[PDB]
Amino acid sequence: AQSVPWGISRVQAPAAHNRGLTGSGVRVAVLDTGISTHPDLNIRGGASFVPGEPSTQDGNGHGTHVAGTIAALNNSIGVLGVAPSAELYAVKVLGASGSGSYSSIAQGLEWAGNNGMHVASLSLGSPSPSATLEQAVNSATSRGVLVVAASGNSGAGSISYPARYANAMAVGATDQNNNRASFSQYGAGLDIVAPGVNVQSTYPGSTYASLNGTSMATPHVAGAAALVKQKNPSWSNVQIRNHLKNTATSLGSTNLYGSGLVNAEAAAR
Ligand SMILES: [Ca+2]
Ligand SMILES: [Ca+2]
Repeated sequence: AQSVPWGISRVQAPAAHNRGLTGSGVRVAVLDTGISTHPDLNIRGGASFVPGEPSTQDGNGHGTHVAGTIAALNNSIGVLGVAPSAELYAVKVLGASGSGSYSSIAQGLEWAGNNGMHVASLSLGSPSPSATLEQAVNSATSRGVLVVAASGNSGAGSISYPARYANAMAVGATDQNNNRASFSQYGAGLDIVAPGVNVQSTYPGSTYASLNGTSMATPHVAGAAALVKQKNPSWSNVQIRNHLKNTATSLGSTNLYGSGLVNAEAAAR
């Protein structure tokens, strides 16, 4: 039996599924610790930018979990992604420890723009800016990539980098009560929020796990962007971004939630 994690229903993905919008033909790069082979995922390819870890398999668990929120297959097992037919690419920029350099991240962004990705999902935020990171976010954007980045988990009233850059769509996290998760960074530049607490998804070892963080919120938005792209193949990254913000569910404070809660079914109708 397939279960639908609460965040998946919270964003109204199933209603878009019923209308035929599944992410078909949309290319999504997961910039994270890698993605492990799993019965509920279909990995199309990828690259590793982590010295010493040449494989795109996941040695941490984070990248596999993020991937599942985006595109766990719609079938009789496991979970269900926002965009179950999306074309998933594993872009390993974080080593098994869960950390990486500004230069491996930057190389992963360049990779996405150079290989025609439509969406790039970045889970890690840094407290300090990086001219290298900023260049990479701009380059991917000009090559038509929608860069979706986590706001960060410090609980502070300002957002991490690269989420803070103008060309990155910054995503915070809500809890099951639609309130701001305690750790979710907010403030200037926050574009939207999605579920980030108690998120069940795919995990190495052909299993499932629940994790918390802004990196769990991010894939919900990347997945929603893939449904919009499928519905509107001629739209640009900027059109998609603006349409997601415009169809988001207002939660109140723009400081805490930006445009509000992503709504996959309102964005894709
Ligand atoms: Ca499944
Ligand atoms: Ca931003």
